[PDB]
Amino acid sequence: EFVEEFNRLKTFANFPSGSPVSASTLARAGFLYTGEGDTVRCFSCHAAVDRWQYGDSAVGRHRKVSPNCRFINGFYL
Amino acid sequence: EEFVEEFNRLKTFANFPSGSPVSASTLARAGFLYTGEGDTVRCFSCHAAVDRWQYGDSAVGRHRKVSPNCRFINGFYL
Ligand SMILES: O=C(Nc1cccc(C(=O)Nc2ccc(S(=O)(=O)O)c3cc(S(=O)(=O)O)cc(S(=O)(=O)O)c23)c1)Nc1cccc(C(=O)Nc2ccc(S(=O)(=O)O)c3cc(S(=O)(=O)O)cc(S(=O)(=O)O)c23)c1
Ligand SMILES: [Zn+2]
Ligand SMILES: [Zn+2]
Repeated sequence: EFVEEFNRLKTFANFPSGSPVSASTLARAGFLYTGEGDTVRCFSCHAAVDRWQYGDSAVGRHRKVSPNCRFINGFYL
Repeated sequence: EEFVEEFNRLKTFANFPSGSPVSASTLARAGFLYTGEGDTVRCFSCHAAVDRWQYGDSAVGRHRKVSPNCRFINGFYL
């Protein structure tokens, strides 16, 4: 369902174009856009991450908050 | 586990940045433990990791945003 990158990238309507991390990178890192600020939420682990700066790795920050996430550990590949 | 008591979460805040916009007691009261890196904290219940704290932040408000279904935040611990 949200296993498809493309469907996750559909949730990034109205995501801020100002953000230093693109919607594309985020969706590839397993995230959906919450529709509030730059807060994104993983479709698998349901954990969220916010406050993106220049140079963040979306995958890195995702591993940091949920090192045991199925997405991040390659369950869906 | 043992981190249900606020005082036990407060004990994990050794070496927390003195300059933090949000104090250790505010964070421990919001359910958080200090991971020992930067200003990164982690809820004992829902495992949400939060960092980059700024003036204006509510520790509980940010907690709820990242994990609206967190057991701790919804009073599951009496
Ligand atoms: O836990 C969560 N998430 C979580 C938790 C609580 C609430 C919410 C929440 O708010 N949910 C929702 C919000 C919004 C929406 S939405 O707005 O609707 O879109 C939701 C929609 C739906 S729906 O399905 O689409 O309807 C469903 C949910 S929901 O999640 O179902 O409710 C939603 C989310 N994820 C997770 C998953 C997998 C692995 C890990 C992981 O890595 N854990 C760990 C990390 C680090 C450490 S560390 O301390 O060692 O570093 C860990 C230590 C230990 S320890 O050694 O045992 O102490 C144990 C773990 S453990 O967890 O691995 O056991 C650790 C974490
Ligand atoms: Zn995840
Ligand atoms: Zn929590």
